[PDB]
Amino acid sequence: GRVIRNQRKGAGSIFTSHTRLRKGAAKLRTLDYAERHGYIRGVVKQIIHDPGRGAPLAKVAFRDPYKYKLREETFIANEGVYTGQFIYAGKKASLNVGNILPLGACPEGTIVSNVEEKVGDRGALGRTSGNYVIIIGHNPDENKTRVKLPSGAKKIISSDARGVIGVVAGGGRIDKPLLKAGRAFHKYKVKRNSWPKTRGVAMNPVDHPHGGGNHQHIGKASTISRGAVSGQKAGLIAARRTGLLRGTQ
Amino acid sequence: TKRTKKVGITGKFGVRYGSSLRRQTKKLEVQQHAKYDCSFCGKRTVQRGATGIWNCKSCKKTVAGGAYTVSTAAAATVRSTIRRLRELAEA
RNA sequence: AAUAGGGUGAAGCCAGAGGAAACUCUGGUGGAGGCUCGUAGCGGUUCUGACGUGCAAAUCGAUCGUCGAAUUUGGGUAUAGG
RNA sequence: AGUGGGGAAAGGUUCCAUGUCAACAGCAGUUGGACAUGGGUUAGUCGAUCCUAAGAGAUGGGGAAGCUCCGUUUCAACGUGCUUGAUUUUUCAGGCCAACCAUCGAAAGGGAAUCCGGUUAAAAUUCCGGAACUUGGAUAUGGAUUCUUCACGGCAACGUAACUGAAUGUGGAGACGUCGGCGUGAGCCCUGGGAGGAGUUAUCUUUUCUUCUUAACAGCUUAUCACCCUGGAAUUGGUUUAUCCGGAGAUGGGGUCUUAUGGCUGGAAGAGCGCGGUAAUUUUGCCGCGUCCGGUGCGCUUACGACGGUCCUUGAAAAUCCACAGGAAGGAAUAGUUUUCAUGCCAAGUCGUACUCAUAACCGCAGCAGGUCUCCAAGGUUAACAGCCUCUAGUUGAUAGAAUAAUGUAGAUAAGGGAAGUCGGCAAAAUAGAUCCGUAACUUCGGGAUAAGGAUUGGCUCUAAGGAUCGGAACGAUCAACUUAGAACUGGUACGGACAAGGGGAAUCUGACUGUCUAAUUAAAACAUAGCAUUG
RNA sequence: GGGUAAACGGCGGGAGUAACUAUGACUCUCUUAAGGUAGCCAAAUGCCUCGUCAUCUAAUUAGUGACGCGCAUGAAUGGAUUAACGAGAUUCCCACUGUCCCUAUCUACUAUCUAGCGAAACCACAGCCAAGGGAACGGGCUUGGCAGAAUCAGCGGGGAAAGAAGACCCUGUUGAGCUUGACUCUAGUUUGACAUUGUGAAAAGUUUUUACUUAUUCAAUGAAGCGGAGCUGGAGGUCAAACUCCACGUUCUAGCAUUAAGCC
RNA sequence: AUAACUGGCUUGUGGCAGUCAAGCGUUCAUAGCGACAUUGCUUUUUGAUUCUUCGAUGUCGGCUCUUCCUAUCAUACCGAAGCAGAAUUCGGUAAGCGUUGGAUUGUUCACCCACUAAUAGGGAACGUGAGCUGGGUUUAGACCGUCGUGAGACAGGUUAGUUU
RNA sequence: CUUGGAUUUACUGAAGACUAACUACUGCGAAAGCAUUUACCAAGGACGUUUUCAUUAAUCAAGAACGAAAGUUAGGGGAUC
Ligand SMILES: CC[C@H]1CN2CCc3cc(OC)c(OC)cc3[C@@H]2C[C@@H]1C[C@H]1NCCc2cc(O)c(OC)cc21
Ligand SMILES: [Mg+2]
Ligand SMILES: [Mg+2]
Ligand SMILES: [Mg+2]
Ligand SMILES: [Mg+2]
Ligand SMILES: [Mg+2]
Ligand SMILES: [Mg+2]
Ligand SMILES: [Mg+2]
Ligand SMILES: [Mg+2]
Ligand SMILES: [Mg+2]
Ligand SMILES: [Mg+2]
Ligand SMILES: [Mg+2]
Ligand SMILES: [Mg+2]
Ligand SMILES: [Mg+2]
Ligand SMILES: [Mg+2]
Ligand SMILES: [Mg+2]
Ligand SMILES: [Mg+2]
Ligand SMILES: [Mg+2]
Ligand SMILES: [Mg+2]
Ligand SMILES: [Mg+2]
Ligand SMILES: [Mg+2]
Ligand SMILES: [Mg+2]
Ligand SMILES: [Mg+2]
Ligand SMILES: [Mg+2]
Ligand SMILES: [Mg+2]
Ligand SMILES: [Mg+2]
Ligand SMILES: [Mg+2]
Ligand SMILES: [Mg+2]
Ligand SMILES: [Mg+2]
Ligand SMILES: [Mg+2]
Ligand SMILES: [Mg+2]
Ligand SMILES: [Mg+2]
Ligand SMILES: [Mg+2]
Ligand SMILES: [Mg+2]
Ligand SMILES: [Mg+2]
Ligand SMILES: [Mg+2]
Ligand SMILES: [Mg+2]
Ligand SMILES: [Mg+2]
Ligand SMILES: [Mg+2]
Ligand SMILES: [Mg+2]
Ligand SMILES: [Mg+2]
Ligand SMILES: [Mg+2]
Ligand SMILES: [Mg+2]
Ligand SMILES: [Mg+2]
Ligand SMILES: [Mg+2]
Ligand SMILES: [Mg+2]
Ligand SMILES: [Mg+2]
Ligand SMILES: [Mg+2]
Ligand SMILES: [Mg+2]
Ligand SMILES: [Mg+2]
Ligand SMILES: [Mg+2]
Ligand SMILES: [Mg+2]
Ligand SMILES: [Mg+2]
Ligand SMILES: [Mg+2]
Ligand SMILES: [Mg+2]
Ligand SMILES: [Mg+2]
Ligand SMILES: [Mg+2]
Ligand SMILES: [Mg+2]
Ligand SMILES: [Mg+2]
Ligand SMILES: [Mg+2]
Ligand SMILES: [Mg+2]
Ligand SMILES: [Mg+2]
Ligand SMILES: [Mg+2]
Ligand SMILES: [Mg+2]
Ligand SMILES: [Mg+2]
Ligand SMILES: [Mg+2]
Ligand SMILES: [Mg+2]
Ligand SMILES: [Mg+2]
Ligand SMILES: [Mg+2]
Ligand SMILES: [Mg+2]
Ligand SMILES: [Mg+2]
Ligand SMILES: [Mg+2]
Ligand SMILES: [Mg+2]
Ligand SMILES: [Mg+2]
Ligand SMILES: [Mg+2]
Ligand SMILES: [Mg+2]
Ligand SMILES: [Mg+2]
Ligand SMILES: [Mg+2]
Ligand SMILES: [Mg+2]
Ligand SMILES: [Mg+2]
Ligand SMILES: [Mg+2]
Ligand SMILES: [Mg+2]
Ligand SMILES: [Mg+2]
Ligand SMILES: [Mg+2]
Ligand SMILES: [Mg+2]
Ligand SMILES: [Mg+2]
Ligand SMILES: [Mg+2]
Ligand SMILES: [Mg+2]
Ligand SMILES: [Mg+2]
Ligand SMILES: [Mg+2]
Ligand SMILES: [Mg+2]
Ligand SMILES: [Mg+2]
Ligand SMILES: [Mg+2]
Ligand SMILES: [Mg+2]
Ligand SMILES: [Mg+2]
Ligand SMILES: [Mg+2]
Ligand SMILES: [Mg+2]
Ligand SMILES: [Zn+2]
Repeated sequence: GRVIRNQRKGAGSIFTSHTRLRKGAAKLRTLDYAERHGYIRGVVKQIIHDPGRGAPLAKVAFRDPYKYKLREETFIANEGVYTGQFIYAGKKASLNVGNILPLGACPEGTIVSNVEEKVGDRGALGRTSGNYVIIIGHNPDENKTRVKLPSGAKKIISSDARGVIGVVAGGGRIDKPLLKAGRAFHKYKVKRNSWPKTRGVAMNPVDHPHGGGNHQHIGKASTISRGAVSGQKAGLIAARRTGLLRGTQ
Repeated sequence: TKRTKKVGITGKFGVRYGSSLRRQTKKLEVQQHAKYDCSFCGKRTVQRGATGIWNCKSCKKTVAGGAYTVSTAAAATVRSTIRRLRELAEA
């Protein structure tokens, strides 16, 4: 047969992300002395649309502690953040929406966003519109914090890891139907080349494992082993169960 | 006169896409095209730019909000939760 | 970079009429839409027309689809034979 | 929306003149994009050149037997650094910085600066004449400024001929989608008077056609928006075609700004244009007169403006230029400073530039009915940039002559019947514009719908309605656009008179829809799609 | 061993009956599970088949509506509907007509004839029939009919006319595309051991756990503030003497912070 | 060297025709029929075979047009009857002359409606595609049902498919 | 379901519900209904009044608000039944 569309994506020729119009990488500040020991104050200059992103971004200006200079940061805007708002980041920062605090400095039940998986990676968790991380609890003896991720998973992170207080702005986006192929066209026109999708069952056996037949049908179980190889993993990979989800999980 | 009985702003879609999808669109699109009261200057001059961006024509304040409303219920709940935990922490 | 001229007439807005209220009716205004008739354009339905040692190794004629967007297109650039 | 006038790609001398006909131009040939000989492309201002885009790709490194692969600042000791006071001691003294930063990548993106008239056989935003401009350099004079050292005025928005400002920093310009109506301008279209020229003239026609123009650049002036001062608003007012604004200060009164755009003047009438009278084998002319003053708009095209709509879509970068913050350093009195004020001096290299851009200069073996990106765009009819006729411009090219059998190809018509033809109404016919009337089932309430189904439409002569600017007025004066409605008359009952231009209805199967593919036998019920669900 | 069908898929054979006739509402047993539910249908899916009934017509293997033990319908291998849309397939009606009865006439361009110009396909030799025999359908052979130069416009009976070493079929120890529980392997991946690989403790009988950091691995930064201690306060109730803990310059505001003042 | 047309041999089968005469026919074998048997013809059926053609003879049907056969449906003239007439049936010479318009189906075949003197049957490479048409079949697209783990199969249905 | 340690036992935690006992011929509300604490928000009946207005009222076709449980649509939760 032929190399399938799953496998053609890794080469990344026509499958790279369309990034001309993007407004920069959304990151927290580099963890420095001011954030480790006290707090630093910045001012929100802009709240802008980032193409390919549902969440707006905030452009926040900070002073450089060591040279006469201004540092502009690209944060993910939490909902309620406004232009001209003062943002405080550090260990001694107060519990206000938009402030960047270590996870250990936030009491249980604190809603936080753009949370660091590891100390100083500048944000990994809860970055999409309407999403957040709930702080479940602390283990001060081991310097660890238990959090709940948007997927429902519980994670243990260093208490020195940082997050931004509040919920990511732009939520409820999925509530509206797209209603049109053109709307999805414009949605992925500034994301990447993954739309539209031809069904593999509608191809020929060269093109896909589902192709061929005198009727369109998969023919074998569409649940595929985790240990299958590239060119085989088309369908439901390592599926623990299938069918309509009935009852609680 | 009243021009449409029920489609309203969704009368631009004609007969396409299904009635359930069109009334579901109508609910959120009246909200995304409405004018909201500015919490800064007090005028009802706040309109959406892109999703999550709500600008006031008068005082030129931009606030991060929801996709189709200035404030979501989840954000209001988080605002009160944070206010409460701040009060307890600072006594 | 390109896309005559019409039709329909969505929100919003103004006025009048009715109602106890919750609210309703009428006339304008407005100018929405992967809306519509229809040029350029893009396409290529039918005649199973012409031609079929052709004007042409795919064209010609009428008829036809679509025609403001998932539109059409120049140039630059990327992807290379299991 | 050209058979007109230019260009991009591509060609490469096909351009122009002279000669010329063996071959080629599927007839001919005295002609030619053919053949032969010569000639021809002039730039500081137009491009390239420079910037960065998607991307391409060295270096340090790391792979790989290796050809080479990765990577683009990456685990790198990465400046052929600058700025000054100099020194003439051709030595120096230092002061700052070195996040990023090899390089290539656009004749449609970004970007310093030129126009008019004339001139050739063939070149011209390139030559000639005149008139400007930019950048770089040099540099003096005038002005400006200083004894209160680095200017004044205005309440203010801010103004000006100038009117210190290092390191470093902050900003702005470069720099940005699309659509809708409105407004303004320009060019074009239309039109009145006058001064010329041509045409018609049996008759009519103060007539029909035509000339009456003004570049870049300089000065003054000119604007929506925005802003400032005054003032303090419900009896809420102002206000757009479009309902937005005002105690976060409206209406009213007075101002400030951008100069987009127009006006006046200089450029500039000396040019060009239109006439009349003359010179001459004659290179080329010489003389005189005129070239003036208006009006109009749902007009067309285009530019700009203030607005409004739209997106789970929010619509490049960099070179480069400026301003501001900061306060280093240096500055006067018998004199000091500055080339962001005026004037003056010098220079601007390299390569491209002819011509075609297509029913004969390109690609399809060719002078091939195919293909190949884009700019400008007159009158009439009309909704119309459609169709039809015409002006400017350009062509009149395509082997021809004589006849007019059959069978064709393209096109017409047909008594009575009206799908009996045929697999099948295939093909053709019928309908068709506009105004008014009337419009069913079903429906996701949006539609269906131009459903279905009817009436009218010419020409002429009238009538009515619909506005602007002035004057202190429910009125007068002047001026003005085509829309709509009604009536009479009229004719071989014709009249969307050519052109242009839906046939309709009742149902079943199927795909929801718009969209997409088998270039060159299949456009579909196939693919996609929104929606739904599952998996990691 | 368990779970999972909006995973691939599957959803059947058997055994009796109502005061005319007809029908059968009326129970268990097997296949590796369940045994086709709601719906829909001679449907683009029904063999029999032009199914049967009704309607449409003068007449209908067509159409529509019904029926349903359905060869072999059926639920995201989606079922049933469905307004709108469709150069999709189909039936009927009105209008319309040369589609037809059944043809006729007209126009231009051909064809035609001339001057000039001037190919190609094809060609064993060639070119009148009838019968015979024959590789079983002759232009030629045999036997007959016959048979007279040179030709023009048409034409499509024949030349088993031309175009192509049949594309169907079979054979070949000839392939190729595709597939799978074929034969034989394989990139990848997973699992163990050895090496990289060192320093301790404890416990199990060599194995398990956790301590160290320098090997190795991951990440960031223009390698900016690390580790320990000490200055200053706030505290514990101080029972010797100040030990332990905490902090140690920035939070109404869209301003500013750069090239050290000061002291010795 | 070998199948899927035509053609050739064969004629089981299909079709058509005789001979005998048990019975039928009020009686009566033979007007008209005719069992049990038996002899043939035909090549308008389908088989059997594999001779020709696989360096290709264009494979359904219809439309169009000509011709031929006769085993005569009609028309001419006649013989026979269980022929009174009328109608009908059996038969002879006879192919001179005609043998239709439509609904459904791609159909050949079929089946109805209707007219008619009658609506006979066949052949000509199952006449006839450089005559047409292209509805069917039988390339490649697509759908369904059953079958297959699958790629795929179906001589099942369905829709679209260059005729030099 | 269980020698793979079930059931049981102590400690700890997480989820959703629900508010026992007190709880009654007791309370509140137009009805449906309402039961852990506290705060906030706006209501309400009765009572008291030598306050105020003076017929403003009663019941009501039309027309409205609320309306147990179950059920429907879409998110979230899904302990127990
Ligand atoms: C002289 C020109 C006429 C002469 N006449 C005579 C009468 C007649 C009658 C017809 O039917 C009554 C007819 O049927 C069509 C054609 C004619 C011819 C047609 C021809 C022009 C026509 N030639 C062929 C195609 C064509 C294409 C064009 O672009 C085009 O534009 C100029 C024109 C054409
Ligand atoms: Mg999808
Ligand atoms: Mg898909
Ligand atoms: Mg396919
Ligand atoms: Mg495969
Ligand atoms: Mg598989
Ligand atoms: Mg398959
Ligand atoms: Mg298929
Ligand atoms: Mg399918
Ligand atoms: Mg299967
Ligand atoms: Mg449950
Ligand atoms: Mg459209
Ligand atoms: Mg359309
Ligand atoms: Mg065509
Ligand atoms: Mg054809
Ligand atoms: Mg021909
Ligand atoms: Mg392109
Ligand atoms: Mg035109
Ligand atoms: Mg041109
Ligand atoms: Mg020439
Ligand atoms: Mg010639
Ligand atoms: Mg010659
Ligand atoms: Mg030459
Ligand atoms: Mg230039
Ligand atoms: Mg790049
Ligand atoms: Mg490289
Ligand atoms: Mg190297
Ligand atoms: Mg470059
Ligand atoms: Mg350029
Ligand atoms: Mg740009
Ligand atoms: Mg010039
Ligand atoms: Mg020239
Ligand atoms: Mg000059
Ligand atoms: Mg506009
Ligand atoms: Mg104008
Ligand atoms: Mg200029
Ligand atoms: Mg002048
Ligand atoms: Mg906009
Ligand atoms: Mg030129
Ligand atoms: Mg050409
Ligand atoms: Mg001609
Ligand atoms: Mg007729
Ligand atoms: Mg007639
Ligand atoms: Mg009729
Ligand atoms: Mg018919
Ligand atoms: Mg018929
Ligand atoms: Mg017929
Ligand atoms: Mg038929
Ligand atoms: Mg037609
Ligand atoms: Mg009508
Ligand atoms: Mg479709
Ligand atoms: Mg094709
Ligand atoms: Mg192909
Ligand atoms: Mg086609
Ligand atoms: Mg069943
Ligand atoms: Mg059933
Ligand atoms: Mg059935
Ligand atoms: Mg049924
Ligand atoms: Mg059927
Ligand atoms: Mg039938
Ligand atoms: Mg019919
Ligand atoms: Mg039926
Ligand atoms: Mg089934
Ligand atoms: Mg199925
Ligand atoms: Mg379509
Ligand atoms: Mg031969
Ligand atoms: Mg013969
Ligand atoms: Mg023979
Ligand atoms: Mg021969
Ligand atoms: Mg002989
Ligand atoms: Mg012929
Ligand atoms: Mg022939
Ligand atoms: Mg062969
Ligand atoms: Mg062998
Ligand atoms: Mg292959
Ligand atoms: Mg026989
Ligand atoms: Mg027989
Ligand atoms: Mg044979
Ligand atoms: Mg053969
Ligand atoms: Mg042949
Ligand atoms: Mg032949
Ligand atoms: Mg006979
Ligand atoms: Mg007879
Ligand atoms: Mg035949
Ligand atoms: Mg033939
Ligand atoms: Mg043929
Ligand atoms: Mg045929
Ligand atoms: Mg096919
Ligand atoms: Mg087709
Ligand atoms: Mg078909
Ligand atoms: Mg076909
Ligand atoms: Mg309780
Ligand atoms: Mg109580
Ligand atoms: Mg009550
Ligand atoms: Mg009452
Ligand atoms: Mg009531
Ligand atoms: Mg739910
Ligand atoms: Zn505001």
